[PDB]
Amino acid sequence: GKEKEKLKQCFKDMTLAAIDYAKHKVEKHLFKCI
Repeated sequence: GKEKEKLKQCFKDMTLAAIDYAKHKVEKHLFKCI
C-alpha cells in the first residue's frame, strides 16, 4: 500500500527525503498526523 514503511503517516514532501530517513534512520519521529 501507500504506507509501505512510514510513508502515509503524514507524507507531504518528507516522503522524498524524510521518509528515506524515516524508513532507514528514524525520521518517523517527525510525522504521524495522517
